[PDB]
Amino acid sequence: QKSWIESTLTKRECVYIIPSSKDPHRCLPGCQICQQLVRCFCGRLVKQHACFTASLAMKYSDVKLGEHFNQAIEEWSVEKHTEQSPTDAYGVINFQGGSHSYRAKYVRLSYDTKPEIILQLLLKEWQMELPKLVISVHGGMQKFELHPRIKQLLGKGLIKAAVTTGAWILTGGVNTGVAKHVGDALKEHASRSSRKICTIGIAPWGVIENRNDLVGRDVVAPYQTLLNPLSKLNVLNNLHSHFILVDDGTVGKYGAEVRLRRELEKTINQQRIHARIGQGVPVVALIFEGGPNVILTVLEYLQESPPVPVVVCEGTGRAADLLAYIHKQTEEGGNLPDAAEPDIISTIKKTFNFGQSEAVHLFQTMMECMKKKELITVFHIGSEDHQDIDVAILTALLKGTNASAFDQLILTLAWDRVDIAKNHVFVYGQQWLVGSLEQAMLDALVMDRVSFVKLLIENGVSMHKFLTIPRLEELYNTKQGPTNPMLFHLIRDVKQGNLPPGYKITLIDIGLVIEYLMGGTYRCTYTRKRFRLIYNSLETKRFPYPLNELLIWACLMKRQVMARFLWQHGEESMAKALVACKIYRSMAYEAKQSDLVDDTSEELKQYSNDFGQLAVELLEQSFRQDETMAMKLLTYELKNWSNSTCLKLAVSSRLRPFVAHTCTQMLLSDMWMGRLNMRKNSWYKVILSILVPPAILMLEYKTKAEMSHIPQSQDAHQMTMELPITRKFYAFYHAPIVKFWFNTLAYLGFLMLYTFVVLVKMEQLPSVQEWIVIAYIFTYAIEKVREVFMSEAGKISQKIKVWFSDYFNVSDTIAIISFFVGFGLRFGAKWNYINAYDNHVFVAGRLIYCLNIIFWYVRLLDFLAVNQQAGPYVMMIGKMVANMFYIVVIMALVLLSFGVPRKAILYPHEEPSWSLAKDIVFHPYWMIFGEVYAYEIDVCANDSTLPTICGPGTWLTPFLQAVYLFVQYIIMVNLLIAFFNQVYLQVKAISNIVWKYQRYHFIMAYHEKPVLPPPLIILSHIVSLFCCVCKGPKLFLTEEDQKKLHDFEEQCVEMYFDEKDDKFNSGSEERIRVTFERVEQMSIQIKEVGDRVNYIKRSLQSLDS
Amino acid sequence: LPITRKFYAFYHAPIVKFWFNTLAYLGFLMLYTFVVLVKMEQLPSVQEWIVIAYIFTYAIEKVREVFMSEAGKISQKIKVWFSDYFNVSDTIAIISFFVGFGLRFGAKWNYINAYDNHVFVAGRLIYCLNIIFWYVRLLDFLAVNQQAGPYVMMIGKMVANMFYIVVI
Amino acid sequence: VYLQVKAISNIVWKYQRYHFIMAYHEKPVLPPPLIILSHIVSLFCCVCKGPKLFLTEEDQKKLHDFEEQCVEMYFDEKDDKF
Amino acid sequence: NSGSEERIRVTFERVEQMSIQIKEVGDRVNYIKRSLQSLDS
Ligand SMILES: CCCCCCCC/C=C/CCCCCCCC(=O)O[C@@H](COC(=O)CCCCCCCCCCCCCCC)COP(=O)([O-])OCC[N+](C)(C)C
Ligand SMILES: CCCCCCCC/C=C/CCCCCCCC(=O)O[C@@H](COC(=O)CCCCCCCCCCCCCCC)COP(=O)([O-])OCC[N+](C)(C)C
Ligand SMILES: CCCCCCCC/C=C/CCCCCCCC(=O)O[C@@H](COC(=O)CCCCCCCCCCCCCCC)COP(=O)([O-])OCC[N+](C)(C)C
Ligand SMILES: CCCCCCCC/C=C\CCCCCCCC(=O)O[C@@H](COC(=O)CCCCCCCCCCCCCCC)COP(=O)([O-])OCC[N+](C)(C)C
Ligand SMILES: CCCCCCCC/C=C\CCCCCCCC(=O)O[C@@H](COC(=O)CCCCCCCCCCCCCCC)COP(=O)([O-])OCC[N+](C)(C)C
Ligand SMILES: CCCCCCCC/C=C\CCCCCCCC(=O)O[C@@H](COC(=O)CCCCCCCCCCCCCCC)COP(=O)([O-])OCC[N+](C)(C)C
Ligand SMILES: CCCCCCCC/C=C\CCCCCCCC(=O)O[C@@H](COC(=O)CCCCCCCCCCCCCCC)COP(=O)([O-])OCC[N+](C)(C)C
Ligand SMILES: CCCCCCCC/C=C\CCCCCCCC(=O)O[C@@H](COC(=O)CCCCCCCCCCCCCCC)COP(=O)([O-])OCC[N+](C)(C)C
Ligand SMILES: CCCCCCCC/C=C\CCCCCCCC(=O)O[C@@H](COC(=O)CCCCCCCCCCCCCCC)COP(=O)([O-])OCC[N+](C)(C)C
Ligand SMILES: CCCCCCCC/C=C\CCCCCCCC(=O)O[C@@H](COC(=O)CCCCCCCCCCCCCCC)COP(=O)([O-])OCC[N+](C)(C)C
Ligand SMILES: CCCCCCCC/C=C\CCCCCCCC(=O)O[C@@H](COC(=O)CCCCCCCCCCCCCCC)COP(=O)([O-])OCC[N+](C)(C)C
Ligand SMILES: CCCCCCCC/C=C\CCCCCCCC(=O)O[C@@H](COC(=O)CCCCCCCCCCCCCCC)COP(=O)([O-])OCC[N+](C)(C)C
Repeated sequence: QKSWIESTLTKRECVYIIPSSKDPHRCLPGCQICQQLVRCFCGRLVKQHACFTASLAMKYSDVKLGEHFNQAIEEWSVEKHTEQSPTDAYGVINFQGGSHSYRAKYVRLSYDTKPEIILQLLLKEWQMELPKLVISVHGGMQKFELHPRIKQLLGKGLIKAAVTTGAWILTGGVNTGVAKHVGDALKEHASRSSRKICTIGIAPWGVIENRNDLVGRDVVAPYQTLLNPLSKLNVLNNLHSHFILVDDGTVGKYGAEVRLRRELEKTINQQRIHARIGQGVPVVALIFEGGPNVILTVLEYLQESPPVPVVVCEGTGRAADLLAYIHKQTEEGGNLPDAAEPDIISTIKKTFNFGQSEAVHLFQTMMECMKKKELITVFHIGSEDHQDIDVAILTALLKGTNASAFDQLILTLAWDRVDIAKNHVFVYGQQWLVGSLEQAMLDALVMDRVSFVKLLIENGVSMHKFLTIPRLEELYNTKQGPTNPMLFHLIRDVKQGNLPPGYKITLIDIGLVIEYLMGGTYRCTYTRKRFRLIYNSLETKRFPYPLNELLIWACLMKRQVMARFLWQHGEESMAKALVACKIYRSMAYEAKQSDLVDDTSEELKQYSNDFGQLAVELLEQSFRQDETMAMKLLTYELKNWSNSTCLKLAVSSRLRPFVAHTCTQMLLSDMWMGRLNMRKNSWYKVILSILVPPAILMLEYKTKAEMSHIPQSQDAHQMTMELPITRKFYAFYHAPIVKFWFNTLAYLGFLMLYTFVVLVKMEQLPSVQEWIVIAYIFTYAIEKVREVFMSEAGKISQKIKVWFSDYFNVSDTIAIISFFVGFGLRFGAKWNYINAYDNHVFVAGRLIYCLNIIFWYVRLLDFLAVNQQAGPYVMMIGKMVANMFYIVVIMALVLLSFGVPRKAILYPHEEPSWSLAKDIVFHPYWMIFGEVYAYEIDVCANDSTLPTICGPGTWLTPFLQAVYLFVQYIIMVNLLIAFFNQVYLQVKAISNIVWKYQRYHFIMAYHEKPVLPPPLIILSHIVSLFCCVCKGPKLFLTEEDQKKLHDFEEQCVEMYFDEKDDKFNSGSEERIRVTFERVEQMSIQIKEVGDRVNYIKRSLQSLDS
Repeated sequence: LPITRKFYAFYHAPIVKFWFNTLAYLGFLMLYTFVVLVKMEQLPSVQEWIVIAYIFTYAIEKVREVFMSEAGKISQKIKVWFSDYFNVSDTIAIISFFVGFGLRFGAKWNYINAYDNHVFVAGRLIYCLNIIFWYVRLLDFLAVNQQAGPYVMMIGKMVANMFYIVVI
Repeated sequence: VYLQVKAISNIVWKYQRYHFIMAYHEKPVLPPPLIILSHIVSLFCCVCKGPKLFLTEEDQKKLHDFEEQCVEMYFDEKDDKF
Repeated sequence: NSGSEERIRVTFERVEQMSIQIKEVGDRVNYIKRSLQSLDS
C-alpha cells in the first residue's frame, strides 16, 4: 500500500458497549430513550459506534446481556475491548485564513505507539530534520490571556530561540491554552518569512471538533477553521505545522499524550546532535499561565531522567508567575520565610479555589519542586533579565547538568550562538583543561563556523601548536559540513583517474592538486622530498606557517568566509590573496571544462575577484607609503610559495588591476631601461648610440642605489658589485629598450631589402640582398624555436599551446614555413636560360615570396602595439576583423542575389565554365566600393560599352542594380561601419588597461632575448649553447634590507586593515539606517518615560490626597 | 539502447531536422543557381527536375503547416501564416516559379534559336528573378543564430521605415 | 535603427526560438525532395487509422509539492524586502 | 551651513545626545518612581 503509516502504525476502535450514565428518563417507553442517549465509558453512543461489530447492539441491545451484573459492567479497558485496525487519517490540512494557507500535516495513533516509530514518522516519513533544541511547552490548557508587553517580548524570544537552534516546539495542539499563544506569536513576527520554526502539537484525536472531517486517506484535509464557540472540544490552532493525534480509543477523555508526549521527548534527548558533536539533544521546558498539573509536571522534570531544566517566565498568569514568587522569597536551598505557608496558602486560595488542606499540599509539593533551584529559571521579564526568554532558555541548558565548560561550548557551537558562548562559556574564572579548546577548533573549522573560530583564536588558541599532520589531514577529508564535490574530482585526475573505493586523502595527493591548479612549474611544499618522507615516517609536525595551509584548505573546499577570515591572520597577505585568486580561477575553469555533475563556477569566479581586489588594495596602500619599497614587494622571492613572486602570481591569474597599477608600471619602466636614465636621455639618443657606438659612453647611466628595487640577473647584479668603459657597454646592449630598437632597426632593414628583392628581377642565383634576407629568416626561426623550448611552462605540449595562442606567432610560423617552400623552389629549380619565367617551378617560388612579404609588413603592427597611442588601434583592427563574420555573409548573399540574375539575364548561352564563378562575384564586389560600371548598366543604350549582349530581358539589369547598391552600398556597408564604430568605442574604454597589462610579457620578452639581432644572433646562440654543453631576474636584497622590507610589509599590511573599518563605519545611507535603528529605542523609551510621567503625576496628587 | 532506437533518436531531433533541411536547401540553391547560369535546351535537365521537385514538395509542406496549424478557424490559420515576411515571399516564389515552368515547358520550341520564342524567354527570366526569393530565404536560417539574427532584424526595420527619406 | 535593435535584440531572439524550435518539432524527418514519402506515410495512416510532459503520479505529485513550496516562498519574500 | 547631506549627518550627530539623554532621563525615571513608593513606604 506504500503507506507506512497505514501499515506499521495503527488506530483504536471501541469494539464493545458499556452504557455510561444510563438514567432512564423522558418519553415513557424505555427503548426510545434507551436508544437516544446511552453513552459508553468509551465516550460514544452505541448508535454512534456501529463499527461493523458495535452495530450488532443497535439492533438488539448493548453488546452484553440485559442487566448484565454491575460487578461486570465497569470492566472496560482499551487493553480489553479495543481493536486496532489501521488508521484512516493520514492526510494534510489546508487551514484557511490570511493571504496564505498555513498548511500542516497530521496522523492518528495510539497512546502506546512505540517511541521509535513515532520518530520514524517525524524524521523518516515527514522528512523533518532532527533538531538541536526542543521547547516542551506546558502552560495553560484553557483560553488564558496576556497584556501587550509580554505579548511581544516573550514572543520574540521564544521564536528567536527556535530560529537559532532550528528547534522543535512541542504543544498540545489546541487553541485553548499555550498553543493559541505559541501559534499567534509565530503569526505576527513573520517567523515564516523565508524560514520555518518547526512546530508540533501532540493532541488527542477524539476531541478535536470536525475530527470526522479529517477522517479519510491522504487528502487535502478541509479543516474548516470555524471559530464557532459551541465546539469547546477544540479548534486546532492553525499555525502549528504538524498534528500527532493520539487515537487512544476514547473520545471526550483527556490525557492520552501525557506520557507519549514525554516519551517522544525522552527519545529526542537520546540521539546525537550532529555526529561531530557527541551529545543528546537538550530539552528545555516552559510554563505559561498554567494549572495545578502544570506545576506538578515541573516535579516530573527536576527529579527525572537526565534533569530537564525549567523556564517558568515571570508575568504570564497564575502558575508561571507564582513559581517566581516561591523562587524569589525562598533561599537557594528553598528556605522559606517561616510565615510563608501561613500566607502563601492564601495565594493558592486567592488564585485557585484549590482549597486549604489541598492548597497546603500544593505549596508543599511546590517546594518539593523548589528543593533544587539551580536548575529552574525565572525569566524576570520585568526588569529585563536575559532580555528575551531565549537567552534564559539557552543558558538554562548550560547550567544544572554538571556539564563541563567544553560540554558547554560544544553545544553553543552546534547552535550558531557565539553570544551565548562568549558571554557565558567564556566567563571570568574558567577551567578549560588541555585540548578542549583544540578539540572545539577541529569541530568549529570542519563545521565552517568562523565566528567560533574567531572567538577561540582570541581565547587562548594558537594555530601554531594546533595544526598537526593527522589533524589537518583529517580536516581535509571530512564530508561533515559544507563539502566540495570538485576536490574529489581533482584528486581523481591527479591520481590517474583511479580511486580506491575508500581512498583516505593524504596531504601528498593534495599537493599534486595545487600544482595542477597553480599551473606552470609550481611545486607545493606537500610534494617535496623532506615532507614526503616525514609524512610516511610519522613534535616537529607543527607546520612553521599554519595560516598558509588553512587558507589553501578553505579555498579548495569553497569555504570563502573561512578563507577570507584566515587570510586576515598571519603574514604574506598580498601573496596569499594572489594564490587564492589563482586557485579559484582554475577551479572556476575546470568546472566549465569538466562539465560533469559539478557546477558552481561563477561563484568561484567571484571568489577569485574578491581576493584579487584585496591584493590590489594592499598594493595601493603600500605604494602610497613608499613607492620604492612597494616595487621591492612585487619582486622578492616568497619561499613558502614555490620560490615565486607576487607579480608572477598575479600574471597567472590575469589579474589586470594589479599589473596595470602604477607601482608595477613604474617598475616595468625601470626594467625596460636597465641602467639607462631615460628621464635624462631620450629614445632618439638610444637609436643614435646604436648606430654610433661611441655615443654609448656619453649617456647618463645609473648607480646601484637607484637600481636596488629592480630584479636583476646574476651578471647585472655581479658586474655592478666589484663605472669603467667595458661596463658601460654591458649596461647598454643588455637593456631591453636597446634590444628593442636594435631588433626593430634590423627588422626594418630586413624589409627594405626584402622589398628590394621582390621588386627587382631575380637572376638564377640569389643576390647579396636575398642571402641577407634568408639569413634573417633562418635565424629568426631558430630564435622562435628557442623561446618555445625556453618558455616558462614545463610540459612541452603546454609550452606549445601557449605560444601558438598569439596571432603574430601563428603568422610567423606560416611566414617562415612558406618562405623555405619558396626558397626550395626558387633555388631548386632548373634554370631555363631563354626566359626565367618559363620554368613554372621558379615562378611559384618567386610568387610565394611576394605573398610571404605581406606577413612581414603585418608583423610591424606588433612593434607599433608597444606604443600607448598606436596599440589601441591595432586591437580594434583585430576585433573588427574577428567579429564581422556574419555581416560579411549577408553581404556575400546580397552579392549573389544580384550577381547570379545579372549573369543569367545577360549571358544566356553559357556552357559550364570557371568564368561563371568569377563573373557572379567580380563586378558586384567592386560596386561595394562605388564602381557602378556606368556605361555597362544599360547594354542597349547608345553609349554602351557592351552593345553585343543586348537582347531579351537585359532591361531588367538596371532595376536589379539599383536595388543592389541601395542595399549593398548604403545599408550593408554602413551597418558594418556602425558595427566598427561600436568596436572603436569598446576598445577605447578598455584600451589603456590592456596595454598596461601587455607591457609585462613584452618587457619580460626583451629581458630574455639575446643582445644580438636575428642576423647576428646566431653568435649569441652559439656562445649560449657551447656554454651549456660545456658548463631569471631576481631581486637581490641583503639581509639588512630584506629585513626592513618585511617591516614595510607588516606596517602597510596593518594600516590597510584599520582603514577599511574606519571608512566603512561612517557610510552615507548606513548612517541613515543606523539612525532609523535608533528611532526605535527613542520611541520605546519616550514611551518608557512617557508611560511613567502619567505614573508620576498620579502620585503627586495621591500624596496630596 | 539498441541500434534502431539510436537512429530514431537522431533523425527525430529538431537540431537534425534543421541541419538536414538546411543542407538540402543549400544543395537546392547550388543546383538552381547552376540551372539559371547554364543554357536551357528544350527539355529540363536532371538539375532542373530536382529543382522543380524541391519547390513542388516544399509547397505541399507549406500547405500542411497551415492546415495543421494551432488555430482552428481556417481564416485565422491563414491570416497568421501570411503575417510573416518569409511566408509571403515563399508564396510569391512558389507561384512565380510555376508560371515560369508553365511557360518554359509549355512553349513551342523554335529550333533555329531558343531565344526567339518569347514565351520560353519569359519563363527563363522569371526563374532568374525567382531565384532572388530563394537567396533571401537564407536570412531566415541565419536569423536562428544569436549573433547573426540581430543584423537581419535591422535590415528589415531599415527597409520598412526609410520610406519618407527616400521620397525626399 | 542599429542602436535600437541591439538594445532589444537578445530578448526578441530568445522569444523567437520558441516558434522556431516548435516548428522543427513538428516537421517531418525527411527534407523537401524526399519529404513526399513522409507525407504519403503520414496521410494513408490517417486515412486508414503534440508533445506532452508525461509524469508518473509519484512525480506528478511532487511537482505540485514543488509548486506550492515555491508559490509560498515567493509571497513571504516580497513583503520582507518591501 | 545649510547643506543637503551635511544636515542629515548633523542630525545623526544629534541622534546621540538624544539617545544618551533619553537614557539620562530614562535612567532617572526609574530612580523617580522608586522614590515615590519609598516615600509612601
Ligand atoms: C615551434 C617552432 C616555431 C618556429 C617555427 C620554425 C619552423 C619553420 C619550418 C620550416 C619548414 C620548411 C620546410 C621546407 C620544405 C621545402 C619544400 C620544397 O618545396 O622543397 C623543394 C626543394 O627541396 C629541397 O630539398 C631542395 C632545396 C634546398 C633546401 C631548402 C629548404 C629547406 C630549408 C629549411 C629551413 C627550416 C627553417 C627553420 C629552422 C629552425 C622541392 O621542389 P624542387 O626540388 O625545387 O622541385 C624540383 C623540380 N624540378 C627538378 C623540375 C626543378
Ligand atoms: C519616375 C520616372 C518614371 C515615370 C513613372 C511612370 C512609369 C513609366 C514606365 C512605363 C512603362 C512603359 C515603358 C516601356 C514600354 C516599352 C519601351 C521600351 O523600349 O522598353 C524597353 C525596356 O523596357 C521594357 O521593355 C519595359 C520596362 C518597364 C519598366 C517600368 C516599371 C514600372 C516603373 C514605375 C511605375 C510608375 C508609378 C509607380 C511609382 C511608385 C525595351 O528594351 P530595351 O531596354 O530598349 O533593350 C532591350 C532590347 N531591345 C533594344 C532590342 C528592345
Ligand atoms: C496556403 C498555401 C501556402 C503555400 C503556397 C502554395 C501555393 C502555390 C501556388 C501555385 C500556383 C501556380 C499556378 C501556375 C499557373 C501557370 C500559368 C501559366 O503560365 O500556364 C502556362 C502553361 O499552363 C499549363 O497548364 C501547361 C504547363 C503545365 C502545368 C504547370 C503549372 C502547374 C503546376 C502548379 C503547381 C502548384 C504548386 C503548389 C502545390 C501545393 C500558360 O502558358 P503556355 O501554355 O505556356 O503558353 C502557350 C503559348 N504558345 C502556344 C505560343 C507556346
Ligand atoms: C638581415 C637584415 C639586417 C639589417 C640589414 C643588414 C645589412 C645592411 C647593409 C647592407 C645592405 C646591402 C647589402 C650589400 C649589397 C651588395 C650588392 C651586390 O650584390 O654587390 C655589391 C657589393 O657587394 C659586396 O661588397 C658584398 C658584401 C658582402 C656581404 C656583406 C654582409 C654584411 C651584413 C650582414 C648582416 C649583419 C649586419 C646588421 C646587424 C643588425 C655591388 O653593388 P651592386 O651589385 O652594383 O648593387 C646592388 C644592386 N643590384 C641588385 C641591382 C645588382
Ligand atoms: C605565402 C603566402 C601563401 C599562404 C597564405 C595563407 C593565408 C593566410 C592564412 C591565415 C592567416 C594567418 C594567421 C592565422 C589566423 C589567426 C589565427 C587566430 O585567430 O589565432 C588566435 C585564435 O585562434 C583560434 O581561435 C583558433 C581557431 C581559428 C579561428 C578561426 C579563424 C582562422 C581560421 C582560418 C580562416 C581563414 C583561412 C586561412 C587558413 C587556411 C590566437 O590569437 P590571440 O591573440 O589569442 O587572439 C584570439 C582571440 N579569440 C580566440 C578570442 C578570437
Ligand atoms: C606545410 C607544408 C606545405 C608545402 C610543402 C611542400 C610542397 C611541395 C610542392 C611542390 C614541389 C614539387 C616540385 C615539382 C614537381 C614536378 C613538377 C615540375 O617539376 O614542374 C611543374 C611545376 O608545377 C607546379 O605547379 C609547381 C608549383 C607547385 C607548388 C605550389 C605551392 C605549394 C606550397 C603552398 C604554400 C604552403 C604554405 C604552408 C605554410 C604553413 C611544371 O613546371 P615546368 O616543368 O617548368 O613546366 C613544364 C611544362 N611546360 C613544357 C609547358 C613548360
Ligand atoms: C625607414 C622608415 C622606418 C620608420 C618609419 C617612419 C614612419 C613613422 C614611424 C614610427 C613612429 C614611432 C616611432 C617613435 C616612437 C617613440 C616613442 C614610443 O612610441 O615608444 C614606444 C616604443 O616605440 C614604439 O612602439 C615605436 C614602434 C617602432 C616601430 C615602427 C614600425 C612601424 C613604422 C614603419 C613604417 C610603416 C609605414 C610606412 C612608412 C615607410 C613605447 O615603448 P616605451 O618603452 O613605453 O617607450 C619609452 C618609455 N616611455 C614612452 C614610457 C617614456
Ligand atoms: C595584400 C592585401 C592587403 C593586406 C591587408 C593588410 C593586412 C591585414 C591587416 C590586419 C591584420 C590583423 C591585425 C591583428 C591585430 C591583433 C589582433 C589580436 O591579437 O587578436 C584579435 C584576433 O585576431 C584576428 O582575428 C586576426 C585577424 C584575422 C586575419 C586577417 C585577415 C585580413 C583580411 C580580412 C578582410 C577581407 C574580407 C573580404 C575580402 C573579400 C582579437 O580579436 P577578439 O577575439 O575580438 O579580441 C580578443 C583580444 N585578444 C587580442 C587579447 C586576444
Ligand atoms: C532537391 C535538392 C536537394 C539537395 C540536392 C540533392 C541532389 C544532389 C545530388 C546530385 C546533384 C546532381 C544531380 C544529377 C545530375 C546528373 C547530370 C545529368 O544531366 O546527367 C548525368 C548523370 O545523370 C544521371 O545518372 C541521372 C540521375 C537520376 C536522378 C538522381 C536523383 C537523386 C537525388 C534526388 C533527391 C534526394 C536527395 C537529397 C535529400 C536531401 C551525367 O552528367 P552530365 O550530363 O555529363 O553533366 C551534367 C552537366 N550538364 C548539364 C552541363 C550536362
Ligand atoms: C519572379 C519575380 C517576379 C515578381 C517580383 C515581385 C516583387 C516582390 C514583391 C514584394 C516583396 C515580397 C514580399 C512581400 C512584402 C512583404 C510584406 C510585408 O511587409 O509583410 C509583413 C507586414 O505586412 C503588411 O504590413 C501588409 C501590407 C504591406 C505593407 C506595405 C509594404 C508591402 C507592399 C508592397 C510594396 C512593394 C511592391 C511589391 C508588391 C507588388 C508581415 O511580416 P512581419 O514579420 O509581420 O513584419 C511586419 C511588421 N510591420 C507590419 C510592423 C511592418
Ligand atoms: C497570380 C498569378 C499571376 C499570373 C498567372 C498566369 C499568367 C499567364 C501569362 C501568360 C500566358 C500567355 C501565353 C501566351 C499567350 C499568347 C502570346 C504568345 O503565345 O506569344 C507571345 C508571348 O508574349 C508574352 O508577353 C509572353 C509573356 C507573358 C507573361 C508575362 C509574365 C506574367 C506573370 C508575372 C509573374 C506573376 C507573379 C505573381 C506571384 C504572386 C509572343 O511570343 P511568340 O509567339 O514567340 O512571338 C511571336 C511574334 N514574333 C513573330 C515576332 C516572334
Ligand atoms: C537583385 C537585386 C538585389 C537583391 C537585394 C537583396 C535582397 C533584399 C534584402 C533584404 C530583404 C529584407 C529582409 C527581411 C528581414 C526580416 C524582417 C521582418 O521580419 O520584418 C520587418 C519588416 O520587413 C520588411 O519590411 C521587409 C523588407 C521589404 C522588402 C525588401 C525590398 C528590398 C529593396 C528595397 C530598397 C530599394 C529602394 C530603392 C531602389 C531604387 C520588420 O520591420 P519593422 O516593422 O520595423 O519591425 C517589426 C518587427 N517584426 C519582425 C517582429 C515584425
